[PDB]
Amino acid sequence: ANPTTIANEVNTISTIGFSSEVVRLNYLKLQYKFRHLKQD
Amino acid sequence: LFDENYYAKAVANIIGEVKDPIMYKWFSPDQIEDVDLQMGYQKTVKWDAFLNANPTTIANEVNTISTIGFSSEVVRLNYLKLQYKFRHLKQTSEKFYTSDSYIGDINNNLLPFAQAYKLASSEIIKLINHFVLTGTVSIQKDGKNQKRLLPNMYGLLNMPEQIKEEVASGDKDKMDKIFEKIEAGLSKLELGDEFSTPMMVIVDPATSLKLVKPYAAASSCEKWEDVLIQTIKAINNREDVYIETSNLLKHKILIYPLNSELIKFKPSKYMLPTPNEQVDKDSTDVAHSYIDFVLGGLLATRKTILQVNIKQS
Amino acid sequence: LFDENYYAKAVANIIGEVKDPIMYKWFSPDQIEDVDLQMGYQKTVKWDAFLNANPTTIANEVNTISTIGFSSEVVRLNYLKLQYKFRHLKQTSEKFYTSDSYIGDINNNLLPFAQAYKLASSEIIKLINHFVLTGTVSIQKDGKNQKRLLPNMYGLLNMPEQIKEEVASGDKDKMDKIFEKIEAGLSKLELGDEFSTPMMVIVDPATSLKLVKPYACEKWEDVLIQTIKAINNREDVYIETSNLLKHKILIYPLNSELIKFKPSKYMLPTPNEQVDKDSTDVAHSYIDFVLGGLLATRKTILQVNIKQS
Amino acid sequence: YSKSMIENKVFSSCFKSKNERVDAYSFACSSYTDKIEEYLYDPANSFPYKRGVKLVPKENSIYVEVGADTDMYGICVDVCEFSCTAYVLPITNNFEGYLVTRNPSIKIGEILDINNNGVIIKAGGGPPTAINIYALSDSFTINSINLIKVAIFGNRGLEKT
Amino acid sequence: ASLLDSNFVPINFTEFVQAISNTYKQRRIQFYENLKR
Repeated sequence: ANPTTIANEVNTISTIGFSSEVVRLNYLKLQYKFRHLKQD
Repeated sequence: LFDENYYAKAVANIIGEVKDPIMYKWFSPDQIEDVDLQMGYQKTVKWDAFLNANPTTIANEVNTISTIGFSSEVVRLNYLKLQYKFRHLKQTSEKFYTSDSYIGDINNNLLPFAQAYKLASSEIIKLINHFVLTGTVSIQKDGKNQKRLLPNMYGLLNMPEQIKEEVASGDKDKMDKIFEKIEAGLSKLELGDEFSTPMMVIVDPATSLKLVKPYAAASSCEKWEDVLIQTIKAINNREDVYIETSNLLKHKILIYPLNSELIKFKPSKYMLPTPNEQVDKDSTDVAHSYIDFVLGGLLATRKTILQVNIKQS
Repeated sequence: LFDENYYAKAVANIIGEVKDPIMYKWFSPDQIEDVDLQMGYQKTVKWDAFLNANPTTIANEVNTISTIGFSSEVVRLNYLKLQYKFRHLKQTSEKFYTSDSYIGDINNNLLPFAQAYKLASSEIIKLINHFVLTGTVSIQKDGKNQKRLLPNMYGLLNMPEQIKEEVASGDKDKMDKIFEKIEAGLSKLELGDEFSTPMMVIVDPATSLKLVKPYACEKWEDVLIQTIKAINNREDVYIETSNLLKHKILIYPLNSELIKFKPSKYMLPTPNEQVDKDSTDVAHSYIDFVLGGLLATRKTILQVNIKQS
Repeated sequence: YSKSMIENKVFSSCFKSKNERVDAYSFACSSYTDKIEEYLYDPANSFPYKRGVKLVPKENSIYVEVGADTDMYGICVDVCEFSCTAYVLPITNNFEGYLVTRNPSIKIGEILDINNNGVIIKAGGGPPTAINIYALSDSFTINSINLIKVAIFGNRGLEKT
Repeated sequence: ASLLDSNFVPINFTEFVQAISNTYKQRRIQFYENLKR
């Protein structure tokens, strides 16, 4: 909210909020199969 | 005090990690002078002198001599105090929320007092910079729901009795028309006897991007920025010209001299965020803290600020 | 303590600027004895002795001797605790309100803690003096909206089992009738063997104005003083005027054996340790005081009320 | 008008009946844990000091304007004219103090209602009262403005007549 | 009387606030000293 002007008596004051974000990175495993000649 | 006030100790320890405000780049070092006040008004008196008649030649015996008269003017400035509140974790309760990589309650958005204070101070300094630049206080991108301020509290963009130019909507992309308006405003500028001073121009990112195009058939080895610098040097007695880009501005160009004799900033010594002694406590692990900051204190001579607004609608 | 409690330091520094209560002029130095009690009741036991028969002559051998008996009387006195709250500026904020030759907000009627405490203490002392003189607690000129008080909490004007005289509304301007009622009350007064003692009379401004009128080259005040000297073994007679009284005349001796004030040693205003604080520059403070403790023997106070309607 | 209201040539002349001042402390009996809020008020429409106020959300800020009991948000107990800021005790909190009235002859114990101007009047005017207001003292005139000590405790269940 | 000096020890909250203000002023002065347009 907008700031509170401190004059005379007041106890209801605008607040500052906080938040937390969680960043996740995914790693995936993949495989290929190929044919060849045994040790055309 | 530090043996009894953990919050004060933490504020002293972490105060150095808060970056300096960006408004310091818009003024010369001599232009800023702190004042001792929190809320109220302060008066400044300027004295001037004038000659009443032609000089009197001193020869033989003379009793009547030409005189020099005097005059004064008074300027009143207003300062306002504002406060924010923020919740955080109790000092003795941090160990129960410590983690392997961080400290705090993610699920409930609870932070240590030091980090919460640092973030709140950063936000407050951003707001203070916005207020100093624009003359208004708001938390919305639309610019509405503005907080009502006291009279004699103005910014660089809303200072009365300055030169204002408006580039039409149809000419929003015509750099030639923008420069025509800028030249008209510069001609309308009245610096008096303090013209030999460096000048400062602040532009929006779009205007800054437009200023780097080749000068216009397009011309080589010269840019619109160079043309503007030459135009400003034509009036500032070939003094330095500085150009800045601010994301706070929007389709606005602000030109003003960096001379303390014309424009001065006398902010309160408590303008920057300052913690409050009162801390709310209870039987739980959540505490509350307060931050104070003071706004106001910009003085400028009339007809010394040029504000060019490019219309979109 | 003073290194931590600025409010206590200021109270200690400015406690000497509060004027003494005016109720001290209505009592002798020996009549006042402080007690240690904040709120509650205290029982005072008075012992007396008497002779059972004529004394026995000691001659030759004798074993039967006259005896001296003893008696006791218990009197219960109630003491009440009352509080007031006042707002004041904060110590860390006084520097921003220290103006030229004065401190505080004229517009907001905010004062430094020391001055605020001094003024509040003066007002509370005035209220205590009014309660001591009259026996009632009120803040209105009409004397209404009175705070209900506990039993065994009496002042000089409302003490029971004393001589009460009433002057009729038709005789409100007849000083001869008023003095006749005063003489009747003085005759009904009973001092016993403690008659040789100074006397104190308290009158309203109207009665004071009427007293200086010529007696009907002698004054009504002089005649009253002579009459009181006739009964008090010609001791001192003191006359006082109080604006807290209205058409009332109080006459009583200044002997500690008949009337005694045993006030609490916390009766006068005392600061409270609790101070309300917040994020603003305004703080609240509390002042405590104690009421009650007047004791008088039966039929030793003359109270004359002049009815107006 | 204003609250402070001026240089004097001479000073103005017991402890009783010294509270009859327009700028007196509004709360006859105060209490910590009383909630006080700050709002803006119109500096040219109506002076809200010691009057019942309502919330008017404007296009630039939320203001407080003098209002009736039907749409009352609270009681304005103090004003800072330098910042044109009104301090409001919400109707959810109790109040016992002096408020502005327009009837110079009101007795003690009478039922009262707040009118459209945020002014205490007798509840017999006809509008159905929705708030519990009682006169704790007779109305007194300061020479001219009429004030009265009142106790306000919450809303009334069923509107009276 | 600034928070930069580790030898400085505040006694009360007023001194702490004065130290904060002095630190802010010193930081601004240092920024202007180190600034090169």
